[PDB]
This record gives sequence, C-alpha cells and structure tokens, in this order.
Amino acid sequence: SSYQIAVLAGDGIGPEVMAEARKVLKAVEARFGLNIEYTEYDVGGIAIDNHGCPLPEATLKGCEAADAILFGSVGGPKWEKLPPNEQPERGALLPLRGHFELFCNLRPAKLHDGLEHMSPLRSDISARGFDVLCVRELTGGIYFGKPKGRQGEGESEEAFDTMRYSRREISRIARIAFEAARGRRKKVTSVDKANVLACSVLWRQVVEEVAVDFPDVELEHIYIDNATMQLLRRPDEFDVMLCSNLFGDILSDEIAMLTGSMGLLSSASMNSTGFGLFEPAGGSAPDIAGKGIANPIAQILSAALMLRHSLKQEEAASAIERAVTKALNSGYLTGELLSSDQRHKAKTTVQMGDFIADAVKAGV
Amino acid sequence: SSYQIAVLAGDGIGPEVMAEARKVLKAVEARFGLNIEYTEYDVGGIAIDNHGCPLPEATLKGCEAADAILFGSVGGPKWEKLPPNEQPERGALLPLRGHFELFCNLRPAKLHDGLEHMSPLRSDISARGFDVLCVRELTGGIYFGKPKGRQGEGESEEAFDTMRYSRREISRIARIAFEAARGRRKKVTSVDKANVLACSVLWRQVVEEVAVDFPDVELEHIYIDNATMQLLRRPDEFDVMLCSNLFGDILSDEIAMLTGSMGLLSSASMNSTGFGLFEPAGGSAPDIAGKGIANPIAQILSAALMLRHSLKQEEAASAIERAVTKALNSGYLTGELLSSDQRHKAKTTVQMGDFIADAVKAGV
Ligand SMILES: CC(C)[C@H](C(=O)O)[C@@H](O)C(=O)O
Ligand SMILES: CC(C)[C@H](C(=O)O)[C@@H](O)C(=O)O
Ligand SMILES: [Ca+2]
Ligand SMILES: [Ca+2]
Ligand SMILES: [Cl-]
Ligand SMILES: [Cl-]
Repeated sequence: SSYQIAVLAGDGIGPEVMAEARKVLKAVEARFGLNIEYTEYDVGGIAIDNHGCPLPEATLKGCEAADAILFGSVGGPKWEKLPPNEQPERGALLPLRGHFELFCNLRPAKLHDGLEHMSPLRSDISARGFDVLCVRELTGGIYFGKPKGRQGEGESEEAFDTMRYSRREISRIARIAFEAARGRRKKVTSVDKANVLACSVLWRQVVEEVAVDFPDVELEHIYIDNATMQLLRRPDEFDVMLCSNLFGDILSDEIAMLTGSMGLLSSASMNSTGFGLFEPAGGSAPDIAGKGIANPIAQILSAALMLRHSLKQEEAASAIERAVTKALNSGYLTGELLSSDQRHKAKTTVQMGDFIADAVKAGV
Repeated sequence: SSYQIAVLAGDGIGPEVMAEARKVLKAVEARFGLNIEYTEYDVGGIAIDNHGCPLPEATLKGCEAADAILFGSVGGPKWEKLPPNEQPERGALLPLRGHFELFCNLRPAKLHDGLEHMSPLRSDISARGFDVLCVRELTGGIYFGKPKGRQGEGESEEAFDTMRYSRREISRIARIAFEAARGRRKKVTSVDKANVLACSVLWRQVVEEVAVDFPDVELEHIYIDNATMQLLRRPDEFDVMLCSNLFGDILSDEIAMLTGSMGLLSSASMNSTGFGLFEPAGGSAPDIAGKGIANPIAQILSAALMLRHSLKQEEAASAIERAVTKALNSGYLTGELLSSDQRHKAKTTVQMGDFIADAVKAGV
C-alpha cells in the first residue's frame, strides 16, 4: 500500500527547503502514481525547545513506523552553548544511525558543468571536473565503540574512546563501495591509517578479501592524511572512496567543500533492509533561514535518494534528478551558485522548488 | 662544548637533500662559531636493508647520545609490500617519538610570495596568502593508546585501538600552541571532534583551562571535519591550529598540500627538555632520488629548526631562513616550484645548497 515517510525537517533552513522537497515529491507522486504519506516530527534544536531533547521518543517512534526518514538539518547558535554533547546535531543523528543500524553513508559529490568557478580548487584543477562517491561506515569504529568515557581527576584525569571494527562490519560496507564502483568508473580507493591503527590493518585486510568478488573493480588503498592531500590536487582520479566512520566524516566533508556547491549535495544513510535517512550534505544555515534564499536542491535530491534507495522507485528518483539538472542548465540558480556579479539573477527557494516540480510534471 | 647531532637521512632523496642541509650547516657553524659534530646512522628502508629493521638499536643509541636528530625521509616502493606495520616510515618515526617523548609537532606552512600559482587553491584564495602553524600532539591519543590489537576469528574477528588523553598531555601541547600564537597573530583554533569523542570533550575542556594564562590570545574551537573544509576555503583566517595526534596528522598534511610547495616545508618534533627530531614535511620521492632534482630547502629549514629549538642558536637558525628567502627571491628555484613553461630555469639540489650556504657566508 502507501509508503510512510517520517519528515524531520529540524532547524534553520530545514523547514523551508523541506517544503520544496515535499512540493517536488508531490509532482513525482502524481506523475508516477505513488501513494506516500508523510508525518512531521520535531528533531534537533526545535525538539529541545518543544520537548526538552534533540530526539524525542515520539519522533523515534514515528521513524520506526516509517519506510524512510526525510531529514532536514539540525543545529545552530541557540543550542551552541549546550555541551557539544547534549547538542542537537549529534543528539539527533547518532542515535538515529545507532537505532536503525544505518551502517552505510553514501555521499556523491560532483563538480557540476558550468559551476567550476565556485569550487575553491585552482581553475585548471576544477576544469578537469570530478565525481567522487564517499562510502562511509556509519555505525561502528570510534563513534560507537566501547569503552568510552573518562576516569581520574586533576592532571591525571583521562578520557578514552575505542575504535573497534569486526570483519563483518568492514565487509558489509566494502561490498557497498565495490557494487557502487561497478556502476561507475570501477575503482575503489579504501582510506585507512593501517600504518598506525589495528582497526585499519583489519580494515585493509578485509577490503582486500571482499575485492575477490569484484575482479572488474580496481582497488587501491591510501592513508587518510595522503587522501586529504590528494583530493586537493587530483580529485578527478578518485571514483569511489571507502572509509571508516571517523575517516569518512572528514573526507566526505572535504570533497563536498571542493565542489564549492554544497547546496547541490545530498546524503543517504541506510541499513541492510533498505530503510534510510536522507538529508542534505550542508548544515542548517541559520543566518539565511526564513528569507527564501536557501538552495533547496540538496533537500530535493535527498528526496530522490529516498525514492531510489528506500522506496525502490527508480524512475521517480531519476525524474527529480533530471528536473534539478534542467534547473541548473536553464538559469534557475540560487544566490550562492552565482558569481558575485551575476547575483541579481538569483532565484528564491520557492522559485527553485516551483521550477523543479513543474519540470517533473512536464515529463522531464 | 660541541653539540652532537644524529643524522638519519633515510631513503630516497633523504641523503642528497641532507648533504645540502649539512653544507648550509657548515656555513652557519663557521659564521657563528658553533662546534657541532655529526654522526650518521641508518634508519627506515636503508636500515631494513642494512640491519633488518627500520630503527636499529645502534641508531636508537646514537639518537640518545645526541642533542637532536636531523632526519631525512623514510620509505618507498621497495618496502611497500612489507605489512604497512613492519614498514620503514611508521617503524622509524613512531618509536623515535615514543622513546624520546616527542610530544610536540610544529609544522609551519605558508604560501610564499610569488609562489601562489603553485597552490592548488583557486587564484583569488591563494592571492590572499596564508600562514598556518599546526601544533600537533605526537605521543598520545590513538597512536599510542592501549589496548590496541585484535581478537576473534572469522566474521566476528575484531580489531581495536584506544584513543586516550589525560589533562596533563593536553595542557602541555595547548600551552605550546598558545605561546606560539602570542608570537604570531594571537589566535589558537583547537581542532577536535567533541560532539562524538570523550577524548575531544576533555581536550576542549583542558584547552579552555590553559587559555586563562593567555588573555591576549583568542581561542576558538572547531570540529575536524569543519576544519578540513574551512582550510580549503579561507586558510588565511587561521593562525595556530592545535590538534590531537590523529587530527593533526590529517590537518598538517592538508595545509602543507594547500601551499602547493611542500619542498619548502619543515617539521619539528620536540620533547620538554628541548631534544627534537627535525625533518622535511614531504616524503622520500624515490622517483627523483639521485638526480639532483630534489628541493633541499625543506631539509635546510629542518636544520634551522634544529638550531633554534634544540641547540638554542637563534641567530644561526634565522641566518639559514634568510638565506632560503634570498634564494627564493633571487631566481634560485628547483623544478617543482616553477610553472611548467619556466622549468628551464630550474636549479639542481646542489646549486640550491651552494647558493644558500654562500648566502649565509656572505652574512645574509
Ligand atoms: C554531527 C556529527 C556527529 C556528524 C558526524 O560526525 O557524523 C556530522 O559531522 C555528519 O557528518 O553527519
Ligand atoms: C608514518 C606515519 C605513522 C606518520 C604519522 O601518522 O604520524 C606520518 O604520516 C607523519 O605525518 O609523520
Ligand atoms: Ca561531518
Ligand atoms: Ca602525516
Ligand atoms: Cl572510526
Ligand atoms: Cl589521537
């Protein structure tokens, strides 16, 4: 019957861009005959304000009742004095990932044609282009490893976190990266610190075990400090980057920033049953919230990931992706995608949503 | 009496650039009346070839007998099939740091005037320039934390590393970063992942404790994934970056690469008694080794750090730094610092050393 989506728009620009994601989703529901019901739940800063914590029980319950979470962005100044550890971002995202076993984070980042000038890369490097998919392991490693805590007092007070990975955890994320490379340019670069970390020694070992099932995919390994340098220099040489939790956190963000267009980038965090949480790569931009300035493309393309990965609605997902493409090549750019002197052509959040939804309707 | 230096040139370009470091050191020894004796010991790949391990006992003993280690670079293809964990780089550097308690790594990276085109930053960002000093904690955190290892077999085989920090470890590195900021632009950005890690929660806490002694230095905190993005975008806004072991590894390398000129960058790793190990930021470049191509400036400026920090010879250290400056502004550039069409003006490793040593002699 009807798919059920828990909508967790969160803070800042989350609600206004989500409104555009929902608009485009309505055009897709009509075009493809999907029956999707949505329920909205507070999360993040709005949840602390409304319910006293960033992830209320009723929100958590609504995500359990759903086929996917369509997630906005969480965080901002108002809760920044809370300890970084009662704070809304980690307090929303980490238990959602842990609870639903969302072990796989997919962050596709590409330099779009015509938007190279916006990348912070030197012009000859951005002109080459890139398209890197970061596959990051999201539920193990040092984020969730135990023991974590502190003991002692005074100078000798000590804090500890444990990075742990099992062969099973590593091989499930590696297979995702290999399967994804098969569909792309047939290369996985696995990113670790095997010269220092026991977890990375096992990581590199297990990814090489997984590789035997993918004779058509090239595998290379690289150290995280070297990967961060090489992305600056030659990001066009990477296809799929495969990382543990902490390394993928850093590298996916680095690659996103190298596009210079984070308002175009979306993220899927999924479990093995196909449930996921789909969100823009960027933050809640509380400075521009409520102004019709924010670029809703990242949230619209998060809707498209949700349709593909959780709802198994490939044609609907790709129709949204084509409508975004059409916007970007038909002069429908928001302010942050425009060179400072073309800024007077900017479209508002609503104009972008209207255009992209209308494109879907026109059969793009 | 005489200072004693253990010279560990290592592999690849290490010996040929070290030869230039020693040449420039001779000019400084004559100019300032320093009596410095040097003994050379195998380390890294040459040590595995000559002695069966990357850090022979006799090499370790020679560093104990010395006032500092002048270190080249270690590693390359020939030992790359060894497990990344019997490998020469980690096998030289990690026990040297552990043994001598070299808790403080100083990596100054700046965009030199006239070399902005080489930075992989977009031209308007590199034109702004930057000068970022990375202060990285080198002997704790996850590199040396216990337990480290693996247990189990098959799917459930698991590996673990423990990130640990005590208040004492954090406050000693933080004071270095604050003292260094006082001398520079009076800002420390401490880099952690306090939204996830118990170690980073204590890190951020303790750095804020240390800050009370530095009312003139501004402190800001930033998450490592956000620091990696922001360095790409606005590296001119950072002065001193203060990081734990694993975060400083990644960020110092990222900043080095953003200069586009790694052959200019040097590194000091020091203990609280002033003993240190001084090395170029870049690797052993085995592809260009033995050709008089390699830029010896990084190794010469490592000699200058050694004179300042271990030998308390400030005037000699700054005379070398001025001689490098003179080379860079008097057309003495090696090949990798020249745009592809100016490449015919390149100087060889020896011409650079001769020039820089002669400048010191001329009283630069
Ligand atoms: C909020 C934080 C815990 C989170 C992470 O580290 O995973 C965020 O940085 C992200 O990338 O989603
Ligand atoms: C060789 C490796 C262990 C080392 C590190 O991680 O510290 C290197 O990357 C460095 O920066 O010196
Ligand atoms: Ca992140
Ligand atoms: Ca490094
Ligand atoms: Cl991890
Ligand atoms: Cl660490």
